[PDB]
Amino acid sequence: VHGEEYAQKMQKRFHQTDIWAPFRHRYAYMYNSSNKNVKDYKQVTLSRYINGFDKFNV
Amino acid sequence: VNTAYPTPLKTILKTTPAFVVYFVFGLGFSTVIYDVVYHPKDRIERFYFRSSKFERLSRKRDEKLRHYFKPAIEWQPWYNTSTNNNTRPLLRY
Repeated sequence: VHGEEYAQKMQKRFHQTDIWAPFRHRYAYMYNSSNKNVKDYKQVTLSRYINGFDKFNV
Repeated sequence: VNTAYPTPLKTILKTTPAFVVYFVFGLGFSTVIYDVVYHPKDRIERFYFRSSKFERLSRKRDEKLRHYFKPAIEWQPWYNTSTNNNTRPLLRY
């Protein structure tokens, strides 16, 4: 809506395209930079005690 | 004949009731903990902290794809709830 040139200019980040760095708000550090629990807070609270919240890996 | 145990044996043996009670209580607590751990997951899941980076990545891939990738791939303009009670990001900023 701002124009093709405006869209192209706002969609470009690095003049040199050799380096790859996807946009991220923060970089993980815990669990050797890993997300140990990928779920909601209530989801984890239920999964720790209430059955059925874990879909398993098989 | 008298088939009594030795005097030191009896002196030490006048604790068997308390020892058995402690063992029973500990076994009950341990069994309760094991049942709590096992019933939700149908097994005793290993801690992610005890798994390598590759193992941790392999373990949480399905959960991450189900909880985050699926909503992000089929998002709709009206899908987001009007309130602020949405799902938090994978990384808290």
